[PDB]
Amino acid sequence: CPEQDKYRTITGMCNNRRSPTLGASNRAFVRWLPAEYEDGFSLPYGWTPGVKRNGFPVALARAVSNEIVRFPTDQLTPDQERSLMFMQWGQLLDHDLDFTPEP
Amino acid sequence: NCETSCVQQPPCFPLKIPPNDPRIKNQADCIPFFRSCPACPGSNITIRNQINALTSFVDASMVYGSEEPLARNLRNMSNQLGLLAVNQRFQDNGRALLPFDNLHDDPCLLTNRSARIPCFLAGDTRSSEMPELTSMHTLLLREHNRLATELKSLNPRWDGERLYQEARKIVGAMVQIITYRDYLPLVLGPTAMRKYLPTYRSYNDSVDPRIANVFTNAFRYGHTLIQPFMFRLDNRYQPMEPNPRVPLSRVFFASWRVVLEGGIDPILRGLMATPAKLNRQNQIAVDEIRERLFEQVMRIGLDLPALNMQRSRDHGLPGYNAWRRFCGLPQPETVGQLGTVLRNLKLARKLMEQYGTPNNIDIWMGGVSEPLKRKGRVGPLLACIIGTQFRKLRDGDRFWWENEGVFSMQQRQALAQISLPRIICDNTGITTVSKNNIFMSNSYPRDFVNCSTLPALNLASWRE
Ligand SMILES: *[C@@H]1O[C@H](CO[C@@H]2O[C@@H](C)[C@@H](O)[C@@H](O)[C@@H]2O)[C@@H](O[C@@H]2O[C@H](CO)[C@@H](O[C@@H]3O[C@H](CO[C@H]4O[C@H](CO)[C@@H](O)[C@H](O)[C@@H]4O)[C@@H](O)[C@H](O[C@H]4O[C@H](CO)[C@@H](O)[C@H](O)[C@@H]4O)[C@@H]3O)[C@H](O)[C@H]2NC(C)=O)[C@H](O)[C@H]1NC(C)=O
Ligand code: HEM
Ligand SMILES: *[C@@H]1O[C@H](CO)[C@@H](O[C@@H]2O[C@H](CO)[C@@H](O)[C@H](O)[C@H]2NC(C)=O)[C@H](O)[C@H]1NC(C)=O
Ligand SMILES: *[C@@H]1O[C@H](CO)[C@@H](O)[C@H](O)[C@H]1NC(C)=O
Ligand SMILES: [Ca+2]
Ligand SMILES: [Cl-]
Ligand SMILES: [Cl-]
Repeated sequence: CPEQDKYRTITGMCNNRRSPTLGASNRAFVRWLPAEYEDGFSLPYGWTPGVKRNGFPVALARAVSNEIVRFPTDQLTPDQERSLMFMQWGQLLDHDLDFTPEP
Repeated sequence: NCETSCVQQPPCFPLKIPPNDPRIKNQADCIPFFRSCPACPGSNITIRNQINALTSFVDASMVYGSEEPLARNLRNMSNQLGLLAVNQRFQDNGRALLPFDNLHDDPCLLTNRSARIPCFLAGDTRSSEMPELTSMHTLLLREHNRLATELKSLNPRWDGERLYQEARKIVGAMVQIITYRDYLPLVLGPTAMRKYLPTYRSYNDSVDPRIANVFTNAFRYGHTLIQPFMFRLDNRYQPMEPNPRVPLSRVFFASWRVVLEGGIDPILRGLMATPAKLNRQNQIAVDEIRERLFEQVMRIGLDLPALNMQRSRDHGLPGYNAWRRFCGLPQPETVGQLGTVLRNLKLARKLMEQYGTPNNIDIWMGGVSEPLKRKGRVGPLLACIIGTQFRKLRDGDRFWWENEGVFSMQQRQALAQISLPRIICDNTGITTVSKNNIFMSNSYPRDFVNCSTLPALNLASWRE
């Protein structure tokens, strides 16, 4: 970790001099709340048939999408005060902040 | 193979099909899903957590990369001009295109079997997911090279490395300025903007700049803004025939559409002059992403909203009430209570029927269900999560553009003049762009102006 620098490293390493991996790539996300897993440490809610979450059955993600999200495309409301550039910058910005790898 | 199996065996967590599904009639089928990579594989001690492959900083890592071998490979190492590599086979009206990736399994090649146009190569791996995203990546690639050229003429003594780093530093700062000056006030609204992003003071080394796991799901509020088409417009901002409105399920990974169907200028024009979809409590997200996500590259169309919910479960995220409590917001315990919070009883009833308790509503679902804050495009819960994250990325970044020693007083005064419309003017054939604010401006010609009226970035204070 150098004492003086002019530019960022590529990995983000050394931006924070006391904890130099903070904000650096290929590290665990920070958690703002403790995780909630079916077994308390790894299995996701909905993994085991019949296992309730806080006294209630787990809703299928596809059922929630079908019942709450689904709407007729013809009904779409254009936003009078936002461009599609507002949507595109969001995804572009997201791609500067996080990418969660999969196997 | 998660791609073709419906068996729930690690690392597969396939989405099951409910009875009476409007699209998938085979209840023995599933929507494929791979669990995110664990930070500590196989552990029975640690509480499972996920990995961020990118730098959390608003540092244009989607342009330069977050890993050193990739960052080297994206650079033009054939000279000392400090430029990023450009496509060697194709150009866009004599302007740079991103280089192609040398992928073994290229999804872009399946979008048009005859075109044979592979995926692009950028700082972030997802650069080809939609041509509108590709266009923004191309725009920034051109802006780096334009800056690296303009700095070489000012300082001929500077080598490659110095030119690359100084242009990288400017690009990084432009992304920060556009994000915090123009984008975030329009996401959060003015009250949440003052609450979570008060006037910048200085760097604070005790502010943790990491991305919070919840942010990866909460920032997916953008899925509610997505239009079911990619809109392309000519130099007169008129529908570019043929196919001026291509369905989204026909643009995913279609890098060919950028090479063979007009370059990035018709795409950028469509982004500027078309309104975003508005999030409404009974119009949350379109079927192009809810039914037909990536359908021409896969065995089945996916459901992005459903994927978001399965992902929040994969990540072990607490439910809606726990996040409302984290934010210091009331926690509805029932359908009547949720009705009040949402100012929408029909929506509360639908949520409760699915979840049983607001304690179990998945963070994305609950977040996008909330009524929007005045002049914002998120409710109180998402404004809190998003605002808290961006304050940490700003106060926790040693290389934040306004931090003492990053830039000089003069360089900062010069940087304050930048805008995304001016970036579009300096790197495309577009002569008529959106008036500031580009994220608000959406009607041609009412909200459009001429490039000549827009001030350029004065690099005089960079002379050594
Ligand atoms: C540099 O930034 C530091 C981080 O600041 C946070 O992040 C930025 C982005 C802003 O959002 C900011 O508002 C955030 O606070 C900042 O240090 C922080 O300073 C605050 C205030 O001094 C600290 O809060 C105190 O915490 C102690 C310890 O308990 C905390 O942690 C436990 C465990 O997580 C929790 O269970 C607690 O609820 C707390 O969160 C508390 O004892 C203390 O409260 C008591 O005292 C105050 C008056 O002193 C009373 O009003 C209360 O009622 C209590 O009796 C505070 O809540 C915070 O811990 C600290 N964080 C870190 C990481 O050090 C620093 O001040 C900034 N510096 C400058 C110059 O800007
Ligand atoms: C062209 C528009 C967009 C997509 C196509 C698209 C697609 C996805 C997909 C498939 C994911 C991964 C889904 C999963 O969990 O399995 C995804 C992740 C995230 N998005 Fe999406 N997205 C499009 C558009 C947006 C916009 C406009 C967003 C924000 C304003 C946005 C954000 C995100 C983020 C941050 C994630 C998580 C990224 C990560 O891995 O950490 N998306 N989106
Ligand atoms: C795939 O891309 C090709 C271009 O490479 C498109 O082909 C053109 O199609 C039109 C009619 O639709 C013809 O007039 C052109 O002569 C074609 N060009 C070539 C080179 O074949 C084709 O339409 C695209 N395919 C799909 C499915 O969209
Ligand atoms: C490197 O720069 C030169 C000069 O601008 C250019 O002609 C060449 O194509 C570049 N190489 C790559 C791989 O971009
Ligand atoms: Ca970054
Ligand atoms: Cl979290
Ligand atoms: Cl190439």
